[PDB]
Amino acid sequence: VAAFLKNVWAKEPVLVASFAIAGLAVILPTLSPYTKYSLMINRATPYNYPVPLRDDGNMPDVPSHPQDPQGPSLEWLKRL
Amino acid sequence: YPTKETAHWKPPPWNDVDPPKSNLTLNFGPQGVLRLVMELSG
Amino acid sequence: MFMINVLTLIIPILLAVAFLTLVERKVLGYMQFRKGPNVVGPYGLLQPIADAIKLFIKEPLRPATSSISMFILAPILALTLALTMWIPLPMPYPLINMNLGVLFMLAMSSLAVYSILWSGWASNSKYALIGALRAVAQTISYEVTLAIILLSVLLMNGSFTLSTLIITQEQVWLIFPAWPLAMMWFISTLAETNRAPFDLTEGESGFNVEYAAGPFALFFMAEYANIIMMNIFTTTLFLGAFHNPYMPELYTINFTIKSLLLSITFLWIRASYPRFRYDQLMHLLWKNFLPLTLALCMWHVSLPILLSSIPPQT
Amino acid sequence: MSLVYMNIMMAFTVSLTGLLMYRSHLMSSLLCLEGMMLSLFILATLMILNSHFTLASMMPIILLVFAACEAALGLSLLVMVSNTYGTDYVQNLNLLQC
Amino acid sequence: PFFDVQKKLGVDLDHWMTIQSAEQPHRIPARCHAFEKEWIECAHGIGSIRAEKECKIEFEDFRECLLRQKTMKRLNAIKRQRDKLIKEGKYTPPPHHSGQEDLRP
Amino acid sequence: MMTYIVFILSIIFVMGFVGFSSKPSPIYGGLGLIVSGGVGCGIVLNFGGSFLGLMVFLIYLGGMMVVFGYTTAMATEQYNKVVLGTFITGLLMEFLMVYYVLKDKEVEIVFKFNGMGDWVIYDTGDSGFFSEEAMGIAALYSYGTWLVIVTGWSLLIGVVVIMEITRGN
Amino acid sequence: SRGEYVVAKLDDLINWARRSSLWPMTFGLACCAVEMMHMAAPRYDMDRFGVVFRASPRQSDVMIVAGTLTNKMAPALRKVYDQMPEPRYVVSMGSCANGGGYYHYSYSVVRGCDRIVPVDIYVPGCPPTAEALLYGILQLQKKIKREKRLRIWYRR
Amino acid sequence: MNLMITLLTNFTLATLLVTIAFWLPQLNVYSEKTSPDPMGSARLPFSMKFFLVAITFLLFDLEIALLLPLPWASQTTNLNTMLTMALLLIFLLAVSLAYEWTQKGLEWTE
Amino acid sequence: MWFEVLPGIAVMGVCLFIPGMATARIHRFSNGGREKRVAHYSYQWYLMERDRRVSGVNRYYVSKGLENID
Ligand code: SF4
Repeated sequence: VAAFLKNVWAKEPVLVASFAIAGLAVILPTLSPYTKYSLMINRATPYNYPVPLRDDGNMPDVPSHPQDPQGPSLEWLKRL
Repeated sequence: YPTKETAHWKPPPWNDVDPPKSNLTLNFGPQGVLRLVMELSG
Repeated sequence: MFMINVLTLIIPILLAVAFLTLVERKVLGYMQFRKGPNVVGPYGLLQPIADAIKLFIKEPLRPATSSISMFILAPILALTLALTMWIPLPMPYPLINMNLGVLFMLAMSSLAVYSILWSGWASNSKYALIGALRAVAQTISYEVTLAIILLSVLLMNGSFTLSTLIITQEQVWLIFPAWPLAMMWFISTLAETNRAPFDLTEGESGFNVEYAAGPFALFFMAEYANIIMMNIFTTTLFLGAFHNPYMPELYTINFTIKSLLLSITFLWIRASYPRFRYDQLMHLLWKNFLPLTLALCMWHVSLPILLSSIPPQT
Repeated sequence: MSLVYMNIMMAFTVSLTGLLMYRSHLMSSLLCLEGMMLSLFILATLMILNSHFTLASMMPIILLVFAACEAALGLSLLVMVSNTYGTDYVQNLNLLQC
Repeated sequence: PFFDVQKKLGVDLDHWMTIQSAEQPHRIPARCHAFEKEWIECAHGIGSIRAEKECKIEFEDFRECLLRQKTMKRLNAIKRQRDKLIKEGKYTPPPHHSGQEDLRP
Repeated sequence: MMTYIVFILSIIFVMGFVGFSSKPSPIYGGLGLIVSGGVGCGIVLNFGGSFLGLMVFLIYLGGMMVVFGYTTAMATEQYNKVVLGTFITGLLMEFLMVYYVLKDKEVEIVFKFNGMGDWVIYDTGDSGFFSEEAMGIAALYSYGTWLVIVTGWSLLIGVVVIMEITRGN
Repeated sequence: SRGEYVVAKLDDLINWARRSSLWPMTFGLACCAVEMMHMAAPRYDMDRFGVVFRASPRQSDVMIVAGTLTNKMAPALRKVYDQMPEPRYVVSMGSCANGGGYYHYSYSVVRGCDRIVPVDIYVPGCPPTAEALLYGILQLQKKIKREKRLRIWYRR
Repeated sequence: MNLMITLLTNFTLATLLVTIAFWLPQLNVYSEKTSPDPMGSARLPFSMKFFLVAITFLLFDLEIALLLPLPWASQTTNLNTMLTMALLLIFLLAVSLAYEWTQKGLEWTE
Repeated sequence: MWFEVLPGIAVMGVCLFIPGMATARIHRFSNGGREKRVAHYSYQWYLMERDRRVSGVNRYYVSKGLENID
């Protein structure tokens, strides 16, 4: 195996470099712990209007004001 | 049922292969100096 | 008022390509132990004017063209796509601010080969037709590699807007995270404009040999405008400058200096290497450049995902 | 309906009548077929962008690519014809009458 | 034959693109979302014959939203009558239809 | 007369089709198709389809018609009444439709066509901070998994088929 | 008068433009071509005069016949001269192009290239030095400078 | 309107320059030339390699068109599916390139 | 010596500096002494049209401040 790898590194370095880059690109997202950060960065972008909900009488988790403590927070994106 | 129109129609070949029915030549002029006549194949 | 802007865009292009011919002759001459033109004007500053007046009063060839429509139309399309292609350039503010300026420039790059094709067809010599076919094949192959490299770099950028490239390069240049793409982009733009060591029609025929002195001059103007604009595009894409919204002249001077250095690098490359063969440059593209382009495209697709480095859409 | 719908449908109709009446060549008929595909592209994207059908905007690109792939196949067949009789005339493709 | 592989296997391959009132990126609505929604909730599960004979009103409304035949027909009638009365001299355009309105915002 | 701009462009579009429906020569037919493609790109540009118009310029004209003319240059060796006749005929019928629909504002051949401008059927709203057609195309990977799979398999099969059938052996 | 002055200045302008941008088409036949390339060398440097190196025959102004013109070669030279755009000039360099030189009495040598093409400047030598050929080119520039085409057109 | 004006200005400058270059020395008085290239009498032979690289360019251009909207598509919410489909598209492009490589497709125009 | 090529590069640099400076000065002159507004999406165009409709001059660059309210 090591003789073959040195042989192709001797004859065709371009293909070896291309295959190494492709393998890194295909195995690295599954190992880096920053993909979830990309996911919730793309989730937190407000493209649409956050249309309010009618207060039936029992919604303790939803806030009543934008500056209320309820709702999702964004301190992780502020720090990262 | 042959008619006048379909009188020259020949039967197809048994293997259904028909007879297949060149080398390019260039002349580089004297435009030291040399005249070359080249025969290519692509 | 806007036509004044259009004229101040398009007339300095012609002045710049005439003095680019002068600068090419001088810089090429000084690199091989001699001088360039310094007799016609003070340090040869009147050389392009004399060349233009000489070329515009020479007798036209009047070749026996099969078609006169394509013969007329090829310089028309060449000059039109040379001059139209300068308008979305953010220097630092573009003439026409468009959402998809990169795609616009790629579309005109793909469209520019019809001048070569019609020039090859209109000439009655079939050897010129063969040379035009080879030039067309080279141009479309390097069009493919240009498109893939541009796609990966813009995926780092995040949008097709050309003015956003100044914003995304405020901290550091894009030649630092994308230097293999930078090298391959530079070679691809070198081979796109039939520049040495990728020109073939000069070596053993040309497609535009049958044109008169005037139409040959117009083809020369189109090619040199393409060279200057391609260097400006490389400067904007990889070597962006510091932009101050209150003093745009800082950005103008900076990217002008950088694009001048890149054009001098083009002339420098012209006087250093022997000519490639046709099959050798096909081998360089299809067996060397393309696998690395696809690998780096996969890498630049996956890299912002795994690094939380996705750029904004706007 | 709108005026441009009439114009695009008329363009499709004249390209169809151009395809159905071969003159001498086969490349001309192939060009007529690609003109038909282009008119289909324009009609489809006009209808899609008029009604703000968001997802359907992915469609005409496919309508290009597949049909464009077909065009490549057609060109190859023409070349094979040009390898046999030396020309792309349609009056040489009559070996199967008998 | 129409082998419903998708409904048997529970997979989704092209149902997201079949209709216009489906789920869209960024919840972008089409111009005829309500009309097609009403037609679909009428004709669901009653068959094609009952669908084409029972809620022709909803289908006519959806087709009118889609192509706008009657709207531009009414516009043609209004513009033609306005041009005829302009030629006959019995009508003039108001200042707010001439370009001196100093509009709302 | 400015408000009919798309309609005006559409005239040139169908005019360009009579450029190659008459089939004068593959080079002139290709030129007519190039003009028609540019005009159609302008037409879809006036409707908001910028990416699709640049798809027309990048892939149809610069990608496929280049190969069509490139193969044309390997045939129809360089050196009629019918071409001019059908060109004149098609132009006459086309201007007949133009005159009739500009006269009575409502014609019919197969469908009922209206004589007003194209500007009437436009939308009065705003799309916000995104282009709807741009995200519709961008949903090719998020939503169109099956379409991507079948298109990629088709292109790979097409490559195999093309290099197989021209071997001749 | 006004018109005579105007055509004189226009003739001077076009004469300067034609004489300051000479594009030569050499004929690499014999020894004199090697001396021509020695004139194109960095020491003498024709290119600083606006005289480019190895221009195409389809766009060139002046033809430099440098070498021996044989009987087997002369129709090609005449074809090249006939396919050159006006205004055109011919410079004969070396004894072979002038009058045959060493091979004047040969059976297969054209005794002078003036029998085939009209020659403007005769450069003598065997080979004439690179300074001599540069001097001949400068003398051709002087000959172009004193042209009077527009004056003849206005006077006729 | 600005883009149309710029296009018309570039086009009219181009045809003015072409007309000037093609007609200004036509008014001069000169002498005409006879109606008469290495392959004047020989016909042009077909070469399969140029047509093959043309169709290869066309197919790679179509897959480039498919791969193009990735900058817009990277801002999605199904990031795993988008990454998988992008990698699959480029992998199929590389597979087509390698299959053309192995079957002597890139021969003598490599 | 090598610096005799510098007049040509200076002329080229002037000719390349001209279009950017001209475009910036034209944009500042034609838009009330400020940058030309970028309208890449429909929301920015809606804002620009609102300023044009609220200015009373039919010029979007005449920005009405806090003096225009009660
Ligand atoms: S003149 Fe003398 S140097 Fe010149 S080609 Fe003749 S023999 Fe050689």
